[PDB]
Amino acid sequence: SKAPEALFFVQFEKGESYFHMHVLVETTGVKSMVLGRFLSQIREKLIQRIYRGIEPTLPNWFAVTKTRNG
DNA sequence: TGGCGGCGGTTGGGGCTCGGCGCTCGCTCGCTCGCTGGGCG
Repeated sequence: SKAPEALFFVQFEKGESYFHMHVLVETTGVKSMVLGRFLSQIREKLIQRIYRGIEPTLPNWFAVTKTRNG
């Protein structure tokens, strides 16, 4: 985003039977139409670095909450 | 000259019905916004 001075909020919780989080990032420098590409790039960077090639099996392991269900 | 007993209709009420309006889920597709690749040569 080229903007280290930005507000955020993270919260680690426990779902019904799996751990999850609720990260929040400001929209400064990142519009809505570009959020998808940045999220996909961050997802691709996560693998082959933090997990060392291995990928998780839990569906929706890294996405963004959408307005409508679909 | 005399009265005491049952049978077809109801006729609104509980119920099915077809419609309206109202909402709530899948699909979409011109647009956008990057990422990168022969070629410059």
